[PDB]
Amino acid sequence: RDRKYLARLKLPPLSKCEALRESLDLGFEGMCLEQPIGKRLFQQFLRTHEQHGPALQLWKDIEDYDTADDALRPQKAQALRAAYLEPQAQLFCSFLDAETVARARAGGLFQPLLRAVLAHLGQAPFQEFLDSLYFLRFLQWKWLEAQPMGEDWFLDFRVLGRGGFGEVFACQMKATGKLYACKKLNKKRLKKRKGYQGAMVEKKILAKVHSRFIVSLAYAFETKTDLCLVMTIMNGGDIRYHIYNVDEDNPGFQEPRAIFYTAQIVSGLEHLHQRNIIYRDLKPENVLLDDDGNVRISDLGLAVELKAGQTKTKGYAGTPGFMAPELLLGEEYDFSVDYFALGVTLYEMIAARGPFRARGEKVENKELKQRVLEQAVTYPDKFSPASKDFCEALLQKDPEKRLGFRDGSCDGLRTHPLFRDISWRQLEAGMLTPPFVPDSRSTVKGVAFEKADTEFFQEFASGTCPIPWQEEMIETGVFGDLNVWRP
Amino acid sequence: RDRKYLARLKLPPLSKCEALRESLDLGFEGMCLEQPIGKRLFQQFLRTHEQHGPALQLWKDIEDYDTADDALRPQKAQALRAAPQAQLFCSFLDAETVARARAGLFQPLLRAVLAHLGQAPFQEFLDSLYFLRFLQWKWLEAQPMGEDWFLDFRVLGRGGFGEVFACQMKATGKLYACKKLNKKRLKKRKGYQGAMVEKKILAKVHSRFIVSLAYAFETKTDLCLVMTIMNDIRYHIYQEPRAIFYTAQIVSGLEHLHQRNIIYRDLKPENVLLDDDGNVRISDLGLAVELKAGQTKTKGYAGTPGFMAPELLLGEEYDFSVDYFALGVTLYEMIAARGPFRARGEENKELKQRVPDKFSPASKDFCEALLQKDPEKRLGFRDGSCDGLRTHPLFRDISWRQLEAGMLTPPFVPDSRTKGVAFEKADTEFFQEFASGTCPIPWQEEMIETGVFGDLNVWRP
Ligand SMILES: Nc1ncnc2c1ncn2[C@@H]1O[C@H](COP(=O)(O)OP(=O)(O)O)[C@@H](O)[C@H]1O
Ligand SMILES: Nc1ncnc2c1ncn2[C@@H]1O[C@H](COP(=O)(O)OP(=O)(O)O)[C@@H](O)[C@H]1O
Ligand SMILES: [Br-]
Ligand SMILES: [Br-]
Ligand SMILES: [Br-]
Ligand SMILES: [Br-]
Ligand SMILES: [Br-]
Ligand SMILES: [Mg+2]
Ligand SMILES: [Mg+2]
Ligand SMILES: [Mg+2]
Ligand SMILES: [Mg+2]
Repeated sequence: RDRKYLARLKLPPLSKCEALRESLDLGFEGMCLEQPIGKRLFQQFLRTHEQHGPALQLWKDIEDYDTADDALRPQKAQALRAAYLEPQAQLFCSFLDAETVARARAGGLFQPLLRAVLAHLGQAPFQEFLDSLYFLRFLQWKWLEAQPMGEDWFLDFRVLGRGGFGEVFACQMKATGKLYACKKLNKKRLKKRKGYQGAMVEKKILAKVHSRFIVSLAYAFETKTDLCLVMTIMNGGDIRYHIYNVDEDNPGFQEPRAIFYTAQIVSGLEHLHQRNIIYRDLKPENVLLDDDGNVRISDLGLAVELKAGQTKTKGYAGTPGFMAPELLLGEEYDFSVDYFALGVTLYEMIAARGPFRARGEKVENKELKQRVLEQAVTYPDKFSPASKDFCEALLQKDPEKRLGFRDGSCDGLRTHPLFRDISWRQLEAGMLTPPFVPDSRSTVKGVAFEKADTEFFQEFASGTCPIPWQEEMIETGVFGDLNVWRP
Repeated sequence: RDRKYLARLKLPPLSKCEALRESLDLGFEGMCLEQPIGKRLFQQFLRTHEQHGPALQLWKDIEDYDTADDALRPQKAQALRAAPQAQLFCSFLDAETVARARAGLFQPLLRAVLAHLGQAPFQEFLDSLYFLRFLQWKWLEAQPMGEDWFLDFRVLGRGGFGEVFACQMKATGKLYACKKLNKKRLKKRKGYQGAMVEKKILAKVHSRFIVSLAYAFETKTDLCLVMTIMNDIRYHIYQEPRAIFYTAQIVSGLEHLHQRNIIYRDLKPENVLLDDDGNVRISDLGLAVELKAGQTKTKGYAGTPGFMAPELLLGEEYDFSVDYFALGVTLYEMIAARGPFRARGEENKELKQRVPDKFSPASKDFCEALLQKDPEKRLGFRDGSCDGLRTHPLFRDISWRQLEAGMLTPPFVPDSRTKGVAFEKADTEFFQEFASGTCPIPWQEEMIETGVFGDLNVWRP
């Protein structure tokens, strides 16, 4: 917490909030439920006013119930049925409508109630909250957020890795002291290699999606030399390395780890596939690992957001030996190309070598294509009968008979027997402990800048992003330090 | 704290404060310095912002210094002088005034601390959540709190037009005196002009030696006044340090009245009440008179027999000097258990003509000063103060500073185990203009006192 940069984070007077009150889109779903500080302040309100008292505590205890470890769950539910649902009880929710109330005296979830309760809280109490000091403080924070936080605010302190157009650094947000990854894209070297359309898609995606299994874009700015991206740091390296450079002699992961890492990659893929995006570049080496032992997918630079009401899209692009046959041919394909790759990853994780390819036989794109479009998958004796069946499903060629995304979900994939020792609820939660925690050991000249480029660079350098900023603020405990009334 | 009436005390939404923002007069001197919750919220702001950090603590430690017991005082001052290039050094202080502190009273430093705080930091504060909360409170205050909110629980005494009750503010549970004036019995006895002057005065002045008007409303039968309860010097007669102490307060109360151009006119033991702590406050202002804007002296015959000064008894241009004369009669009657001019158990024209070894040489000389006839050679109010009275030798074992404060031990704590009338618009119109309602400062006190301000001024439990 560097004193000078920390002292910059200071709430503004109320007159500097006019503009936001209008300019801000924020209504309920976004403000009080989606945004960390908004949820915080909205609940601080609900807390301090007695009428909402029960609705808040019912709202909280449902959340706690959903992230409750299996062996507690049914106990907590009993206690919750008592505190908030029992007729003529102390914190009895009266606003709940008979039908919905008596429904929650049956069950293995409390999902109607969260809808029923937030439907309420968003209606009137939200309006009471809008006409309150808390709301005004909420703006105060939305302002502080909107202030400029560029390359000044980030101390680059280590090299996490080399990328295409520049080094990915590890860095600390000078003010709050939170460690981020800083992916730096050289301005000239982008232009020269005609990579705008990529670099941008990545910025647009990472900042658009928020999920624990994708890297999260926190900040995005330019320098006079590079376009930087600040994103959830991933010290743990990447799945490729952690096959071939952990126990070099005894290669690859054991089945529970391979499954667990797939589990997250699947959940991350789903999130992308629910928002009509094709990852297109799935492979171990772009599936990063955090300090805690969990994974997140990365390098969206060759992703593609399918268009508003678009079933499938064309385009040739990807990694050799990970590209699905229907793509390799060059036809109308959809999400099913990613799941194909997923299987190659789950194969290579366990086997320490690609499915179709041997180790040390690097070859032609037309040769490997034939090896994809026409070859049967051989599975060694390291596999279990569950894993073999899973991979086969993902590694088929025909996308109308390949396991993947169906009817808004992957639940058809999740039921597959391979996922026995898995609590999907907790996986999406964060509770589930990972099995393995890590511990690891100029240019040419020609392209000068024009007006037409810089307008992109600024449209790239969006700035600080709402939710991940608000997290950092609460995370680092600067929100506490600042959201104070009577010391 | 009656749950139903306590639950009425609830801060309003910010939309119900627009009106007050304009309708309220409140600027700095009044808001942040004079009003309890305003002072509170203004300080909470100063506290939560780092830049003002020192100025708030200097501002607090000066206050604490002024109310500091003699034997600590100079120690605290040294510590305060400590707290150039220092940790919480006030930089905004101007070199000249900065020196003063060393070259010794920190009265003019406070006057330059507040000069600052009221300038810019106040403007920062007006553009803050704390100011908005301040209005929230000013609104709750302005809501109607009539005869509903007061449980009458005992009779403190009988008055002219009705019984003075002891009562509790149902919501916060604070004990008040409830002086009830019967509407018909006022009118019939032509007492409006009086009853009103009293309401106007008690609510106008705020001092620890005068009763304080908290609320004032009407019922369908009476005009009520809620005021600082006082569970009287007359009864408590029928020693010199006590007589002096009681006078000391009565003088300080009289000064406050005399600095605001008012003559009490009805000074006598029996209307100088005593609180549970053992301190006194003057009372029954009904025959007072606020001298007019740029008015030296006023006429009028009114007062209590054997307490009225000669220059008044004649009927001439008189001023505050009539009160001080009475003061002396009170100090005489206190020590002697009998009036000065009059014996025990013995006409207005006779007493007018008329207008021991228990005394000390200091008391005798004080009384004689107050009990002289000629008001141009009588001890009293001079050039904006009574300091000429305060220096008189009778006030030896007296720390005036602490007397005004509240610190000084009272030399005696009491015992805690002791038809034919019709109304018109012209009347009702008065009764409403009498029934003003709840009063800013004393209300805001009650709220902090009873700790409902804490319970309500909450942010994150
Ligand atoms: N958020 C991150 N945390 C830790 N390391 C990262 C992060 N992002 C990238 N890296 C490292 O830097 C390398 C290059 O990043 P990448 O985005 O894959 O470059 P490119 O977009 O040119 O493919 C990766 O192989 C990885 O090891
Ligand atoms: N605040 C109080 N607390 C307790 N008793 C009081 C209080 N105020 C007045 N009393 C008692 O009630 C009596 C009537 O009030 P007072 O002002 O004397 O009536 P009037 O206005 O007719 O002179 C007083 O003499 C005193 O004994
Ligand atoms: Br509020
Ligand atoms: Br580190
Ligand atoms: Br392969
Ligand atoms: Br504020
Ligand atoms: Br607080
Ligand atoms: Mg890469
Ligand atoms: Mg890339
Ligand atoms: Mg009386
Ligand atoms: Mg009277």
